[PDB]
Amino acid sequence: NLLIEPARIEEEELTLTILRQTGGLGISIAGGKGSTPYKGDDEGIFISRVSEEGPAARAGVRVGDKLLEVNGVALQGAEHHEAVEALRGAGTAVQMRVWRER
Amino acid sequence: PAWDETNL
Repeated sequence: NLLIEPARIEEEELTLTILRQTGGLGISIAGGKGSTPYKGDDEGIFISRVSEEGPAARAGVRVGDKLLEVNGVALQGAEHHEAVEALRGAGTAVQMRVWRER
Repeated sequence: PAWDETNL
């Protein structure tokens, strides 16, 4: 018998909901219009770090996730500081739409 | 420069 490749996700758009704690959301973000791309020539906003046992890890966020939208705010063409401000002022529940590649 | 990083 020879092995068959198992099912395999190549790309994925997700909606995740982070519950903020006193220490914050447990993520770092990188990139943005006007600053140095996180990845190739893509100027979008990216998750650069996830705290191992933090709120975002619990909610399933992963390093490399591209941030598309936060509580109804679209991040297309957002500057780095604009995405930071949207996130610091997102409140208790931070629901985000992300793009995830393998 | 390196890309910017902000902790949240």
